[PDB]
Amino acid sequence: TLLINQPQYAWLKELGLREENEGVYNGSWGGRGEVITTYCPANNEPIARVRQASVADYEETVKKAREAWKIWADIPAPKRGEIVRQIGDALREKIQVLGSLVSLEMGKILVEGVGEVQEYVDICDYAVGLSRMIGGPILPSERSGHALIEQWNPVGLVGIITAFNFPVVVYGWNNAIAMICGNVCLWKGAPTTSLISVAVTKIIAKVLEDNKLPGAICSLTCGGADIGTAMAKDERVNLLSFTGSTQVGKQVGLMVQERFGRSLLELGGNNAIIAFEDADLSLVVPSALFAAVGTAGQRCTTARRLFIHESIHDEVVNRLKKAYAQIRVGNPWDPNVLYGPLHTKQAVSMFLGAVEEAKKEGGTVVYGGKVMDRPGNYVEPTIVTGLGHDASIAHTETFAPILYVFKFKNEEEVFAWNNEVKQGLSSSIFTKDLGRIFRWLGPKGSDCGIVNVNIPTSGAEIGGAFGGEKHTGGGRESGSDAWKQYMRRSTCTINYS
Amino acid sequence: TLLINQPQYAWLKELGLREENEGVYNGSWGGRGEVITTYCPANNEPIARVRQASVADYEETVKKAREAWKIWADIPAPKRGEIVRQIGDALREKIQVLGSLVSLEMGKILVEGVGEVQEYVDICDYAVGLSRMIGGPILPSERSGHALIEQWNPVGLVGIITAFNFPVVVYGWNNAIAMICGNVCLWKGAPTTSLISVAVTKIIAKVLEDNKLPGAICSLTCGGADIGTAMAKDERVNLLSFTGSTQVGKQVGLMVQERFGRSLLELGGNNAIIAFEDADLSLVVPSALFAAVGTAGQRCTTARRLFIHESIHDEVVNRLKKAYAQIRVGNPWDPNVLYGPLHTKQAVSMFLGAVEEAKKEGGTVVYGGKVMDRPGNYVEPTIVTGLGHDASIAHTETFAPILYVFKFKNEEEVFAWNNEVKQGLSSSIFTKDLGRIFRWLGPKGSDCGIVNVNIPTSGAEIGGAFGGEKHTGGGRESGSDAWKQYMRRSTCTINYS
Amino acid sequence: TLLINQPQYAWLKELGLREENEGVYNGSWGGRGEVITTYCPANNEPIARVRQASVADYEETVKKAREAWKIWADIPAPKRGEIVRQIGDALREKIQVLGSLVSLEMGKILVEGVGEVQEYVDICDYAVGLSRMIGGPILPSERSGHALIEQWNPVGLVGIITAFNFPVVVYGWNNAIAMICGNVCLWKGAPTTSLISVAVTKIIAKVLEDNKLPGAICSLTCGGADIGTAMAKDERVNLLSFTGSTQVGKQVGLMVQERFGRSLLELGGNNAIIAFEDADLSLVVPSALFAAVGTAGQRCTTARRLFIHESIHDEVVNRLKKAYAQIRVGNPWDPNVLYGPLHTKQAVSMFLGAVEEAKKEGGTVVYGGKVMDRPGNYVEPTIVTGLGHDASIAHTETFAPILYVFKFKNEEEVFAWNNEVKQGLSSSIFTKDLGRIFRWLGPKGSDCGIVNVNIPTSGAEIGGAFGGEKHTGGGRESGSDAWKQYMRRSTCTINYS
Amino acid sequence: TLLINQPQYAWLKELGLREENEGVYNGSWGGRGEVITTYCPANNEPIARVRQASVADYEETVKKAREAWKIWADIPAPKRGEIVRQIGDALREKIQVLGSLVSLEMGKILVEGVGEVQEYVDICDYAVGLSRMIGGPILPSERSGHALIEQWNPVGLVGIITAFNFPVVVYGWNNAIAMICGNVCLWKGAPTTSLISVAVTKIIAKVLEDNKLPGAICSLTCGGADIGTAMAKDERVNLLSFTGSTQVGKQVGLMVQERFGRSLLELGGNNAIIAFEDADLSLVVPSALFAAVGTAGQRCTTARRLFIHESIHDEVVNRLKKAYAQIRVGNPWDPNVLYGPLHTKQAVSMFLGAVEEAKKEGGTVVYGGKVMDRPGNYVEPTIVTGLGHDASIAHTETFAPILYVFKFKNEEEVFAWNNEVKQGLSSSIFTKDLGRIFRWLGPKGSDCGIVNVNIPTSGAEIGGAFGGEKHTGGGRESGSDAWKQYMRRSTCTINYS
Ligand SMILES: NC(=O)c1ccc[n+]([C@@H]2O[C@H](COP(=O)([O-])OP(=O)(O)OC[C@H]3O[C@@H](n4cnc5c(N)ncnc54)[C@H](O)[C@@H]3O)[C@@H](O)[C@H]2O)c1
Repeated sequence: TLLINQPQYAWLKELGLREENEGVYNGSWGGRGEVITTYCPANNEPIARVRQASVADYEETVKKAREAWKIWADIPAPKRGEIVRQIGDALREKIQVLGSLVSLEMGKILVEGVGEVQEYVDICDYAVGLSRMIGGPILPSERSGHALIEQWNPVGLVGIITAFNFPVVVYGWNNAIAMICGNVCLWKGAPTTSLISVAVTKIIAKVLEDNKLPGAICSLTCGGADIGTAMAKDERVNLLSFTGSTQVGKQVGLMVQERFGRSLLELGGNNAIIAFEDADLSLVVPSALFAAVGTAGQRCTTARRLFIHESIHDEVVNRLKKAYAQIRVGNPWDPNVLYGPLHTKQAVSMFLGAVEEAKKEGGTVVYGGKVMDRPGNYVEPTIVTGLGHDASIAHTETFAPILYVFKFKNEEEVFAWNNEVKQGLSSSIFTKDLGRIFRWLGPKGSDCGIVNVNIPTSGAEIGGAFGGEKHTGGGRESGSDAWKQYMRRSTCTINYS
Repeated sequence: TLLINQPQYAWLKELGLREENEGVYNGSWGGRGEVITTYCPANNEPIARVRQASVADYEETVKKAREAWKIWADIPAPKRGEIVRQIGDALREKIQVLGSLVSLEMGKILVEGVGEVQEYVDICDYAVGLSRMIGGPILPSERSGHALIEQWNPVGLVGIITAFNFPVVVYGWNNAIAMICGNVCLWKGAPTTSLISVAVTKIIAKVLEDNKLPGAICSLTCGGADIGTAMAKDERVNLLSFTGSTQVGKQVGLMVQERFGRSLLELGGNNAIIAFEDADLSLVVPSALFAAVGTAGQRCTTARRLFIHESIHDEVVNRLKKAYAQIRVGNPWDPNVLYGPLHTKQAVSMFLGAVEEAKKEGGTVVYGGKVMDRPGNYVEPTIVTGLGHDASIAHTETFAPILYVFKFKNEEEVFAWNNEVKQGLSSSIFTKDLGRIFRWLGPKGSDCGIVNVNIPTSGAEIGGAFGGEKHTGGGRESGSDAWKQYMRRSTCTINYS
Repeated sequence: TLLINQPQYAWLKELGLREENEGVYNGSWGGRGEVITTYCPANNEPIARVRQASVADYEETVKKAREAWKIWADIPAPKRGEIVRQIGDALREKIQVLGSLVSLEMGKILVEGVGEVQEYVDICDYAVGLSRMIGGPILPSERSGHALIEQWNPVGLVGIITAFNFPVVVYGWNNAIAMICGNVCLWKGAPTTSLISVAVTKIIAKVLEDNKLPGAICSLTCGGADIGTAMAKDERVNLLSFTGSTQVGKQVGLMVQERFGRSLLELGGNNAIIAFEDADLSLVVPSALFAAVGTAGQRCTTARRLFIHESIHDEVVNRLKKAYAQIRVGNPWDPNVLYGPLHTKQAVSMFLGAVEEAKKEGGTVVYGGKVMDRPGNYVEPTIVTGLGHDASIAHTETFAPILYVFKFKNEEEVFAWNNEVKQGLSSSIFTKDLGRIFRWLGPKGSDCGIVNVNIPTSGAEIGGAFGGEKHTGGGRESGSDAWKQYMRRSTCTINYS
Repeated sequence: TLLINQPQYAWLKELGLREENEGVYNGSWGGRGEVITTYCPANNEPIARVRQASVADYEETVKKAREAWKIWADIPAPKRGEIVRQIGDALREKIQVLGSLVSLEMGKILVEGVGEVQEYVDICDYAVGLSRMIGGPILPSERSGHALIEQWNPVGLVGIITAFNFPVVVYGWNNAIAMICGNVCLWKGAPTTSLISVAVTKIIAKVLEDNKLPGAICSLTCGGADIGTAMAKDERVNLLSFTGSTQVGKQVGLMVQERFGRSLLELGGNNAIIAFEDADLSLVVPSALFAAVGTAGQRCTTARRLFIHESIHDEVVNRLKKAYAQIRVGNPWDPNVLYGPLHTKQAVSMFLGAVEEAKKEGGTVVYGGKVMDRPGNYVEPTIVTGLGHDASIAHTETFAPILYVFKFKNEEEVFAWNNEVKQGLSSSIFTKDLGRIFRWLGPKGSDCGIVNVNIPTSGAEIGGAFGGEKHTGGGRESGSDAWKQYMRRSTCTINYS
């Protein structure tokens, strides 16, 4: 009854997956911890099994990663970029089947599963050039006969903990950047996307082995909170990149700070869209729909609060309701499907509780609010009106497709309301007003790390640094000078007189 | 009795100091907390009194600073730079008497007291140009009809906690950079340099008020651990820059992380000089003497470990012994005095404690080791041979002029020994070997934030970022792109189609 | 009968000016060339005399500057910045009399003459910080054991030729940046502003002399076409910064290219303002007025073409005609005066010639067009309608207050009409359309070096690079990385293995 | 009789070459000009024929490229990078045969022909990442309610004239960077490498066609000085990149300056290696041989002057003699060979004449100096000792493998001797002395664009900017911010208040 044993799913074997797969890689494949089965969220069928990491697997892997660092750190950065280039090519050759696996194990629709692999490919190609660019300025010393140089060196071992909802590209951003910066990596992915983690690691392992490099440069220890906690407490993990819930990330941040390590935290969001009276409503409505219900509301940048000018509130809500009723629901790998299941049954339960709480706090469900009666974890995408902007349920991140809608009148109050929550990830305003747009970007505007105009809260590109502020944790991934978080700066003065 | 009442110290009134001074400034001067008297370490006599902040003083000050931020953040950065330029000129007009105060209340010699004020003046003049430069790239979006912009905005209120040993310039680095970046500032200095804090704040307050700006832009709340703990726990303090001991800084870092705030930590040092067999000994001997005995060994960057190759160990120790005997001792504020008192009677006792522990662990005092028979807190600068490099007292940071001396044979082991301590602030090698120098600067070299060649561990310049790694806390101040720590990055996409 | 011998002009002596002045400075003062008298354009009265450079004067000065370079280039950049900071302060002390001199000898109103000196002060204060910043990256080499470093060094002697209309700040921009970059300078100002050149040089020489530096670091050789032609052919002049007409600038550019020198060319402008139908007309009209009529239309950035959407063409022209009639005319130094004289008698003849050609080519003069019947070189600011956008006089840069007004219908045509002239200095559109503004900034938009929105074609700030494209010459001054034009880049690889 | 018609050279057909080839590409292939036959310099046998561009072909092509630009400049830069990425891949697929063609038609050995194609592949992969990074800063305005933005836009059409000795990578450098910067390209290669130019253009044309882009984005017009002069005078060519002789480059620069165009000049070199008394001779000897004899002494960066300290002069010369003797001669496309022919018969006359002038000048041929007695253009690599550094034949660039050896004693004189020639391309010292190295990199050191330490004058990597000073022309290609030469800067002020 395992999906991998059905001919309909024989393509899983093109990723080198079988019934039971080793979930530890450090040059060798292993796994002496508990064997986990992962399940397809569209039908609750089991796919295949992964042998997770014991404590002894973890300990051996960290040691092998740190020995491998001695070799890797001596490789010139541009030659490390060539390795990353070859990783991108190897992902390229498996983009369709790996994208299908993302749809199957995680449950986002196919164009997004494939899109996620493509973005990993693209960050690899970007990192190739960046590997010839990382560094600091040589500055003029104020003293005769002295040179003044800013040097950047790898931090060493970069632990990477990733979440279920982007099970390929978050790791990929961290991996590609950490690698060209001279670090080795230890990945612990979400347990419910273990096959995805294993499949990606197989692809990278083959590149490293073909180049006669130690496999531990990109190590894998599949596991749950125990492995993640060990990494947070582990002084040999020089940088811990964590993507997950604010609640867990706060504890990881504390554990890393207690040992004077470095952390990079990419936590929850409670992202607002604001539609002013002059907004192009044929941009607002489809943008709100996609930002709120894309990936069944399970992006960290998912729109969860919609503020509408009172003059257009009713019209936007009515047009949003009609658009919701037209959303094509089905298996995430099927053509024309735009909306798949929630990732787990626990997520369905949390969705139901939020909807209940929203009614108890005085909200009105104007669309959805129910669990769909069908196989898998499907819930109706939901719209709630009538709550105050400071309703407790609206200040909570519920990782489900629920959109809280609010009226406003003036710019100043609704900029404050965007900013009042604890999260600080993404934000967008819809307006044509030149002044309002620059005030939004300015010091009295949005306090988030992603600040958008006439486009949804999701959809960032790799060219810029990605991450948020306040309880979103402050880390940055991908573009701009985000690479500096993966290295250590030294200020070096050479007296040559 | 109080030195400020004696005729020979009448120059203190040029700084606006009186017998009892208000230690809270927020646009108004006050202080309803505990009155503290600061003492002169050269003669153990009381100088004058400061009324410190009560809890209600702190609360009112924070609220006034955040109201002032609404005005200050709307001033264009180049116009903020103009205020910082005038702060620089106002320090210029007081440099001699302010430096004399640093020498009097803190105990460092006059050229370093004046030097501290000069460096605050220089960072102000630097910040003026920087104020027309801070910002991020406009990047090419992958999507037509979209702009992609990296914006930087002030974080808000920047709390600044400083230490006794650099009572002017540390605050000055943080103040000048935070100011041009659009932040307001709240200062809590060391209680034993309270007069210095008040005198500096008097100079800044006049500039602000003369420019019709609210004085809370640069607030002062003199106090000890309780005010410092309130700042680290206060959600209204968006960035806390802390300079101090590792033990206190670790608790400050954890408190700030608990609330998802930002911290900038500049902690202790255990700085090493390494002298290879090919070193120029006429550079080594004076550099080691200045780095070890300067400020009576009370710099963060003070050299406390001296590694000498076997072949030259005895000669260097002998030349250092002869050099130590030549130091001219006296009152620190007198020109041409080169060695002053330790900061407190406690520090004298801890000097004796460390010397005793060094002898217990097998070391030999080859010079000094005793208190000097004179008024004040004067001790002999001390040299200790024969310890093992991992001797417990050597891995400790003792804020005293004690130089632990070790032998070595090969490069690889002595690089490791540099790196084996918990601190990671400054480091220097003395060598002519081209390959050895770049290896020292490389991924297998010094793990410190300051990596120097043929000059001492101390005396860095503002053009570079100043700070350390590991238990030194990771923060950076002053130069390079250190301004980015005082601001929040946003990645901004404008769909204009 | 010279103004400098009249009591009401005794303030000229505060600049060190006498009845006859030396116009060569190379550490010593002199001048054996022809004596020139400069005249106040407000009354055609002679001010005072300046002895210009002979050929021997030029030869001696170039040789002393190149000797001074050997000292100057050895001075660390931040120390060079400290000199420039002192130049800034010395200008501050003389801002009122120096600005009055700009008004007296050149003819612009007092607020702009003072404002020109303030801008030189500001670029000095900017340069101070820049002097701790110039340099290039240290890059990761692809080869193990290699360092790859981009170095920047001074070019040597920077010759600076400047125009009459900005007789202070153009020199100041070049001087402050060239100086911090380790170059020595040689200035040949416009002959009709010789007294301004002497007075600026007196202020700088006293600073150099007070710092015990060779005065030839900032040398002066007053003269006309012969000295400037000599600098353009002089292989000893490593970079020639030329600010002036396109016709002369083209011959300078060729002479420099002939000898494989470097040139920085800041040439003519034919700047357009475009006002779209949705523009705030309460911004358009006063912006158009100040852009076309400011400095009697003698700025390189003066608006000489005004494109107005046909829907609003009549109303905008009517309001502009009414605003031109409310302009206060008088002596440039007198209060509330906004419009002064043209610079020379020839410029008045140029103005009348251009008006007749405009009417010959089918234009209608709807305001002004005549000389003013009063002493000095006063002409009426002039508005001409009815020319086709491609009239020859409309593509010519007449340095007089003439505004050619055109209608338009669509964005693509008017953008083309902006770009169709041979100049490419400044441009401005007035609109609220978010898409239009960013198309105006993009690859199908303005082709000029200064591309403005909702402010006139003038008023640039020092933080950006200032220059033009096409026949404007391509040079850049002041901000961004313009300093690179004053230095030479080297790509340096150190094999340390 | 044509090599392409002999079955042994059938592999030429894998590049799409035939007996007679079209030398014009603009989306279609043609050529109405004179038909040239190119010859293999290893045997002087004809390879194949190319129909060059008539004047009318040139006009048609320019008009098509400028129409293609309106499409290309609208494509977002990252998507332009994706095209360049695919160009790199398509070159990858043909690296062996294309490298073999470079050996056959130009005459360098196989590893360098392959390596030249590999370098083009590498610059493409670099440009992919760069295409997401180009741009300028958003700066803080001094005026409230204003944004200040630096914009970069393509210049339009980039004309590229290249030389025979690097017939692939020089074009590649200019093409990859011009393309991501939004320009279209028109290429005129050296007549004697017409087949290489056609073969490269076939590879790129396929990629443009497969992506449904106009092929005129990468236009080709094969021709001689007539076509090159037309490009130099054509106002439709916004940037002319010229690599070639100093004599021709000087005329090109003047023609472009005449029309206020942009030029990027990469001209001749007279590169020196300086070996100091402390140098590692195990490094000096093979580095001198490689730098002097690589590509038969036909690189712009070829070492042509070798200064040796008196102490080690004879030993280094004697060691070079033995090294030169191990140099293996043969057909350069055979993987055995280390030394191929000169490019032309005229080149051999140059070799002979120079060897004769050197002998008449008082130098001794201690090795080589004669024509090899075999088919092709083979000359013995040559070492000349005894001349004085200012001898006329040593200051002229002869494009043949002649190495002039000179003695010296002091650092100051020999730095001067390095800088005394007209060319300013590459330079190298061999030494272990720390101060001498940084002095060499400083304002009193080497005046060249490339300044190397303990490596040859040749073999730069793509990470840095490539180019020289003085009569080398001042252009820069490939790395750092050289991309700015392919774009136009605008400083943009937006008043949104
Ligand atoms: N890295 C640097 O830039 C730098 C510079 C100077 C000094 N230092 C280090 O500073 C130390 C100087 O000794 P010190 O006694 O002044 O340090 P300290 O930790 O005792 O006190 C420094 C500051 O922290 C305050 N403070 C004390 N307890 C606090 C608490 N619980 N919560 C918040 N604030 C508290 C103090 O009142 C004081 O202002 C040395 O260890 C030195 O190496 C580092």
